[PDB]
Amino acid sequence: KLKLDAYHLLEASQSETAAKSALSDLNWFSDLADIYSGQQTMAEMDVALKAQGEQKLSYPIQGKNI
Amino acid sequence: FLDTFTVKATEAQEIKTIVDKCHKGNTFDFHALSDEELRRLEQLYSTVNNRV
Repeated sequence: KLKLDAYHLLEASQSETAAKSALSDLNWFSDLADIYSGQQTMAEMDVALKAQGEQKLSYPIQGKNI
Repeated sequence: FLDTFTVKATEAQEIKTIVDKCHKGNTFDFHALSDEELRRLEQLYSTVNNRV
């Protein structure tokens, strides 16, 4: 096993298409992107619950308010 | 001047008497009870607030 690890490192050094890292297929960047977008949207739409109380308005209307 | 920096009473009256109160009374609850012209009411919103 030790010899094989050495040999693998050596042939990776000799080859050009060698992996830039000894890590396996990473597949958890999608979930990170999804939760980021989710938190962003959840903040954006937990804002406008507070910023749109909208008690009443005062519209100027011709003939009455003027 | 006032027609350009204020809303017109005809535009008001139209929806006030034909659109809004025909939905419901005591609170004017919701809006599924309406025709497609709700979209026109929305357009009216985007005129009124964007002139006022």
